[PDB]
Amino acid sequence: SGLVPRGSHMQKDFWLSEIGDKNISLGYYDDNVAIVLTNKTDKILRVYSYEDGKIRKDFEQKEIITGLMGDKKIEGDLKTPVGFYELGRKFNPGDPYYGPFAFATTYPNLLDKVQGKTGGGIWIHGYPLDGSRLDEFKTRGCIALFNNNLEKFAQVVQDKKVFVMTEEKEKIRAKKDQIASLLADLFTWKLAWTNSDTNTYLSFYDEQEFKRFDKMKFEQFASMKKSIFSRKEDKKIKFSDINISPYPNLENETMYRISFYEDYYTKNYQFRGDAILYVKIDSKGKMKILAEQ
Repeated sequence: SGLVPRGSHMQKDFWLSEIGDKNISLGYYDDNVAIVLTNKTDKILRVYSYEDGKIRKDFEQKEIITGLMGDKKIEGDLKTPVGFYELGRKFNPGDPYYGPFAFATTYPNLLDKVQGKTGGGIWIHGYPLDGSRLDEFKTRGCIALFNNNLEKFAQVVQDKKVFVMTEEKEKIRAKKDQIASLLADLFTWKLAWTNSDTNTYLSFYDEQEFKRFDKMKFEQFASMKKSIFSRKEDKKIKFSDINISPYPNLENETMYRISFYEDYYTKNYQFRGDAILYVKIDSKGKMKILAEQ
């Protein structure tokens, strides 16, 4: 219903209507964003601008140099990470090996961290100013663009909210039905949290794989939440600025990142800040949280 009755946000049909005819193939965003899409097999990096569901290709370079194939696990495996990240601002690393400037991705992200991954320093940068050769072993997992393309890259990403989407081989795209059901699940989860409905709340977490820190056990989490939720205090929780993105992976899972602003009120405790769920869609089409900020 276009009147948006109470509970609409928990309804897949509402989100399908809201997405409408938007191109959500690289995500469904509440902000204008840019998406740096790299495919490690094709050696193509593109930047797409997303404005209210209109996609425009603003940058493309073929024959890029990425790091090694396979998803990054540790510092020094030289792999370029697969997944969904963000891009920081142009900076000067102070080393001409990286070309004229560089841009830092956010590897390791929370999901990486709770999975016990290590490493860092996954940047997009250029080629050594001495003209020496690069190859997939020399970038240490970074992505190298031609130095004569970097000014245009810098211009396209400047002053924007910029995400990093790195595929291994398969072309990964979001689907309208998946985004809509994930958003329905997101607000169903919010309702369980609001109502301190512990069993429903916990059912949105992957009992097998969800972790808040390396090697956490799920009962440590469930037991803590059962205790906390037994207080049944009145809660008011608001989600906003929702940016939901397909999450390439090599686990044969359908994964998404759901980033949103969280605004939480109780009488004695309030917080607000940037939140993130890293989730899979399980075999039944249900959201299963793998990592939560």
